[PDB]
Amino acid sequence: ISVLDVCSRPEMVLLLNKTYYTFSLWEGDCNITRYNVNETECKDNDHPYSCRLWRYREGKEEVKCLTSDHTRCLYYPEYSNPEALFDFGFLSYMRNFPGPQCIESTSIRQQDYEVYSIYQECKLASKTYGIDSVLFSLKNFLNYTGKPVNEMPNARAFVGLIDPKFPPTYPN
Amino acid sequence: RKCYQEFAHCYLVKYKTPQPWPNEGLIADQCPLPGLADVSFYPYQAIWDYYAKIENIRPANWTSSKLYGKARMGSYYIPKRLRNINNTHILFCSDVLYS
Repeated sequence: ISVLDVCSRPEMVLLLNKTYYTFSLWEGDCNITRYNVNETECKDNDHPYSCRLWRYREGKEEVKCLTSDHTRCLYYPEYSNPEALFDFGFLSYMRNFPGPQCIESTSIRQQDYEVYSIYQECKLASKTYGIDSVLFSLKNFLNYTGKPVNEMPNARAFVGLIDPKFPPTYPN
Repeated sequence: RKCYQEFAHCYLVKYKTPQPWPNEGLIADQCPLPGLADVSFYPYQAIWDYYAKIENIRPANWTSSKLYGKARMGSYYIPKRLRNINNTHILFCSDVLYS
């Protein structure tokens, strides 16, 4: 599993990844501050974002408004955006310009899993039982939560199950 | 033919100890953001369903813990349904993980 997959198929990375390698680029994390970016690790281009940061610290959460109506009120974000752009980290991932970056590790899951293939069970269990019954029961098992897995898109089709029985009993 | 047409890419993975996602707000900016235009230059990403877009109008007594949790503003917020403690098996039918 690559790094980018986390924002192309987020569900599988959330539900299957063992190590959480978060990518920090904002100011403040990983002991990097505006007053020591140069002296901490690019030493010294042709790009405004070279050795530059993305999200800045302007203050804290404050709300100020004295307008006639109390509903529509101005808001101050706590982590301000000095540019309000959207293509900073993505370009930084391609190693085209230098700049701060910090990868953090956090373990969640261990104890290597076990994988079962439904197709192999369909093939093997069909040599002794009526294949129509096996297909119907396996389709019912796939619809345990009331939503068919095949219906949901290919890119994001992942469900969590609370102790399902495998394989289910088939009618006589 | 029948088994392949039905459940070709279906698999089920099983843990040893049930362990859900510990964190509440995901911090990851490896791919771009919509900005403000309806039709962004980049294709519609799958992480934008969790985006914490910057809001302009909010009451004075508004707080960041009502719906965005501990996540920093502008990051991605995930719901509790993806980190149930009792989730023990995972089922998936897709081919985006082959060699």
